[PDB]
Amino acid sequence: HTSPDVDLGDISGINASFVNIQKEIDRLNEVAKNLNESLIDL
Amino acid sequence: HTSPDVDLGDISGINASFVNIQKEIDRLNEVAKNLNESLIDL
Amino acid sequence: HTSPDVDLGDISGINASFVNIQKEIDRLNEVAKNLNESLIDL
Amino acid sequence: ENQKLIANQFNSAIGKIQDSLSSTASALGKLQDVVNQNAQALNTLVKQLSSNFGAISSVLNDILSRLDKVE
Amino acid sequence: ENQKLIANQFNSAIGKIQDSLSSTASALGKLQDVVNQNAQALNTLVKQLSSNFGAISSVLNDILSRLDKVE
Amino acid sequence: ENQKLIANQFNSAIGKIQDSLSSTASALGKLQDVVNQNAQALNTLVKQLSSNFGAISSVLNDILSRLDKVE
Repeated sequence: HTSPDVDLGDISGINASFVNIQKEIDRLNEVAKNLNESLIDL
Repeated sequence: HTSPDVDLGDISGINASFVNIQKEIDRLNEVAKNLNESLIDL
Repeated sequence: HTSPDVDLGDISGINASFVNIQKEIDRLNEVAKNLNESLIDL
Repeated sequence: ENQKLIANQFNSAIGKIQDSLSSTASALGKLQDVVNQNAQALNTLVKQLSSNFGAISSVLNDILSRLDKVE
Repeated sequence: ENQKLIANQFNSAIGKIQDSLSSTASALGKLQDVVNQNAQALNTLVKQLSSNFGAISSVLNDILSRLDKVE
Repeated sequence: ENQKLIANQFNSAIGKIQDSLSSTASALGKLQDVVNQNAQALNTLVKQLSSNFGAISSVLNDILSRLDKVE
């Protein structure tokens, strides 16, 4: 008599990516600040 | 003879945050509507 | 003597939606390109 | 003449920027909806997994008790 | 002179707004990619978890049958 | 007079576009934070699930050994 091992499906490969859009947020804030240099003063 | 209990790792602490950017979407639509008040009519 | 079956809670209904904002990204790039046709050349 | 050109170019640019703002608002709304739906999905999965692991724990505990009684 | 000032300021502002629109498009594309990848990850995890729980269910059912046969 | 009108309308539009850019930056930052938090949550869940399935595997293996010894 014997007993077959039970190997559960390994799920460690499932990984969740991260997002890094901090350059774009910084550029958006920089442009929202620099647009004050484009105002017209006749 | 005895039998040690089996305590599985509790995972109930894993919580997924929610995002609420509805103020910003509303402001974007409001500005896209208000920009009609900035058109030039010579 | 008998043995009650063990029915684990089926979780296959949990589905993760997908996002498709490619129309909007394409429109944003198209406007960032078309704004060159709005520059003033006195 | 130059004033008419400036006004026309400005109105064109403002229309295009209105289009871009509406597109950005639509994209942000869709992203918010999908992110919140996947967050709710992860929370539901965590709840159901906690329930399933509780059930598994109980069943293996009963089984360990039965094995102890046998041996 | 004032017309040249208006035109120069308008061209500067349009360039900056073009930069901002390109940045917004890039950020939205990256967010879309990451959100879709994590959605696919959650779906793959749910599928593999369903398979693993099916296997666990089958194995505990066989084990309960064996215990029933013993006792 | 027309130049003053053009300048005033342009300054108003630039202020509104600055508001819109700040709003877009805020929304993108919040979306980034939430997406990264849910990604970290999914990764933590995958790690804890791997640990739990390892424990379950070990316990059922010991139980299968005990059943083999009995029968």
